[PDB]
Amino acid sequence: RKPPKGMFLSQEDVEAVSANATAATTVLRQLDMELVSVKRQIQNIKQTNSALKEKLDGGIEPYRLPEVIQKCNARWTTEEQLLAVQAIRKYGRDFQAISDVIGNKSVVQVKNFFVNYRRRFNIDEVLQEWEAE
Amino acid sequence: PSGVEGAAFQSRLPHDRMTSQEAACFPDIISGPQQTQKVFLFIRNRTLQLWLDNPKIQLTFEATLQQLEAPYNSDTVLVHRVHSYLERHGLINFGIYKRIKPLPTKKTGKVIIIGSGVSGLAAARQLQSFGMDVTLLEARDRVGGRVATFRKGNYVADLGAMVVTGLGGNPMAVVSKQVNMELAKIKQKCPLYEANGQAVPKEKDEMVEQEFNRLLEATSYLSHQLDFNVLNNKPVSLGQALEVVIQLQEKHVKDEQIEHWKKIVKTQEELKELLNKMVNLKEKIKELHQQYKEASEVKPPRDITAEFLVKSKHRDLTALCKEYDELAETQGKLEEKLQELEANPPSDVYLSSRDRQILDWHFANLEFANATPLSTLSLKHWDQDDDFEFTGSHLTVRNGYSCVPVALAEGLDIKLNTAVRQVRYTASGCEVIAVNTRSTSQTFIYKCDAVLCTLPLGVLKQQPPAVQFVPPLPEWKTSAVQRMGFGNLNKVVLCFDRVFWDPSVNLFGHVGSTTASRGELFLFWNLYKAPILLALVAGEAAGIMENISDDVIVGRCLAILKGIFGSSAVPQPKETVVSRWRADPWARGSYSYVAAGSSGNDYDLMAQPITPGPSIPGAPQPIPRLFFAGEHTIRNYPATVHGALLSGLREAGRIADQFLGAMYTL
Ligand SMILES: CNC(=O)c1cccc([C@@H]2C[C@@H](O)N3c4cc(C)c(C)cc4N(C[C@H](O)[C@H](O)[C@H](O)COP(=O)(O)OP(=O)(O)OC[C@H]4O[C@@H](n5cnc6c(N)ncnc65)[C@H](O)[C@@H]4O)C4=NC(=O)NC(=O)[C@@]423)c1
Repeated sequence: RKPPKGMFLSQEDVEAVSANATAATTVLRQLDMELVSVKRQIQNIKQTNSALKEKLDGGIEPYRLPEVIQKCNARWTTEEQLLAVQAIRKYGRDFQAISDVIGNKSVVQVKNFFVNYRRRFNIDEVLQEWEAE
Repeated sequence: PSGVEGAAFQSRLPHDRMTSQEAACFPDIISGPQQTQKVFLFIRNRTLQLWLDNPKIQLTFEATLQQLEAPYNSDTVLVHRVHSYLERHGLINFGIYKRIKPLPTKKTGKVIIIGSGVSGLAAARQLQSFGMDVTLLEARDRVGGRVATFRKGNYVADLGAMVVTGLGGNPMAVVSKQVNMELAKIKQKCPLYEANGQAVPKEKDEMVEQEFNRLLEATSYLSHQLDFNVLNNKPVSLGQALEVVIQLQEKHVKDEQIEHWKKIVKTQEELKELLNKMVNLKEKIKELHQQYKEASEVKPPRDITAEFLVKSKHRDLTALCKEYDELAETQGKLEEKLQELEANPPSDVYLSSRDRQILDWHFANLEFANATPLSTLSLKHWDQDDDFEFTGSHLTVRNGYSCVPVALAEGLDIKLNTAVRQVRYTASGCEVIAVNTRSTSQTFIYKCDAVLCTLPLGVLKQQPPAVQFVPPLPEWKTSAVQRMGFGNLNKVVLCFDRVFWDPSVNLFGHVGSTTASRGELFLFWNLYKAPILLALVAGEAAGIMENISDDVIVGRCLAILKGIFGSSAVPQPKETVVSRWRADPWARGSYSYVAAGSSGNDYDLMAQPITPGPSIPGAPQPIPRLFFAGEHTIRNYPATVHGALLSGLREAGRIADQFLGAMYTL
């Protein structure tokens, strides 16, 4: 009902190998070629990504900045208020980025800010200006 | 098996149902009540037992019925019918037995037997014990046919048959109790040896062997599951099928390699796309760093847009610094995967050049068994007789297998050096025309009621005919003759003055440097008491080594043996015999094989007797006159001695039924 284990025989397979007198060496010799071209295609890309690893010598260690470990406050000094309105203009509703800029406010009171100070800082208009970007 | 049941088995009979042949002789019993069939079967098996348990004395019907018990011995005609059926068809009282009843003073009918091979001899002994007058015509100066045995001094070696294939159901078991035969078991340990001269490593032998066995099953799969039995309007041979299996394994290796490296590219490129992401991101991080740095250069106090711009670039830069770190994990997660894949690659080849040379040895062994190159064996049928294999070890005959025919010939009218040239068969009888092989001018004419041809198939195949049939054989017969296969297989007997090989191995192998010569001196046998090695020439090598002189052949044997045992342990041989069975005009081969395009049915065609036409037109349909036997005529046990013998036993019965009547069918 099934071939011995470790033996591969397919109805499909046998006709292609038997169809002419040389169909065996022909079928076999495409695959030696298909193997050698993939092999040379490997050593190609193996050398292109060699180059790109050298363009990345040292990673980005010099360009890194130290962590700003800053306890989260709750009151809104005018300074952190004006930083806010500018981030809204640069970041839309990504309130994580905006919470990162201002530093000492968590993502919820950024949401809260959007509503309490919504009238006075005229946030609606700012967001429309950001949309045009 | 044991009991009356073991007797049925040891006579190739099922204990629990009746054969077609008993159905023919006992149609009353078969079609009758299930209980009566059972009584018959016990009577058969019990009588078979009584014979087998002692085959050096005739088993008389009276002796039979006395060891029987009620209710089995209540019916004497059933017992007398069964015993006579068994006697007539050579299941009991065959071979060399002492006759309780001396044979009738005067004989009935006259049979000429062409050939005193084992099949001829077995028929002649049966017919003569049935009360017929029997003469055998033998072209050679000796009996035995293809059972040839070399004898010089105490050197003894078989040039023909030498192996008894296991006593479980084998009539040669009976013959062995009858004629003393020093039967020695064959140890199946066969150490192989490369052309370099050194042994094959034990891991390698077992790989290649098992691949050989797996390759065979695969052809079977091709044959019975994929109906790949005709290709280009021609029947597929075994060898064709093996190539196609080998090529598909070779193909599937290449398919695995391609699929492997095709994963390597599909990740090297997923890496490439990752590194181009990390160049173009590091160059953004260069640029934001400069920008953040300049913005940090504007000294405080700063208006709020300038403070936003520091704090903004700082967020933006740590953001890109995180994408570059996440990517550097993904870079790390692809780098080891490439290392893992590269270090677990699939198999480089299917079989190395050394591998395929050891596999070619196993193919030579198989070409040996079937006495022909595998490109001639029918893929569908080459193994049609494996179901009737006997149980037990194979054996050899230390004292020479000629002792069997020589013994059968005791008491028989045999005309040696008598070659048949024409066989004439007509409605009233037959006349066989033979010459003397020494001087061919002397001509003899033998007249008889029936001829039993046991001419080897290679002789019947000969064009132009060695033997002429008058009238010619019908097309259905001559076509079976053309379709069948007659193979070829030779031996080199090497006679030394001292043992220089391992005495504990019966047989050892030589691996050929090429496929074409895979059969050339590929195997050696230590079967005898005296220092004799015996070397086989199988496959396509058999027919070609026959145009090579003895000395050149014995040279190549010594060469191969030097490489095994060192150039100084091999003496020059004292005696050397080289067989050439395809050259032998009374053989013209070694034995039959199921050719591609043929089938087991041809073996039954070969066995059908010939009935001549009527002498006077409108006269009644005559008797059959020309009968056939020998190894090429027994479907289930072709190409062996036990099969030859069985075919003689069966023609004797068929001929006796025809010419003495068969009173046991009422
Ligand atoms: C598929 N095969 C397996 O499964 C199998 C299985 C197990 C073992 C074997 C082996 C193989 C080998 O290792 N051995 C063997 C070796 C050789 C070299 C040879 C040559 C044979 C064997 N036989 C076969 C065995 O030999 C034979 O098949 C029988 O012997 C045949 O006998 P028969 O049919 O009577 O024909 P003859 O040819 O004998 O008789 C005819 C008479 O006609 C005379 N004659 C001709 N022309 C004329 C004329 N014009 N006028 C008058 N007479 C004429 C002629 O002179 C002769 O006298 C083997 N079988 C074994 O069992 N054991 C072995 O050991 C094995 C294989």
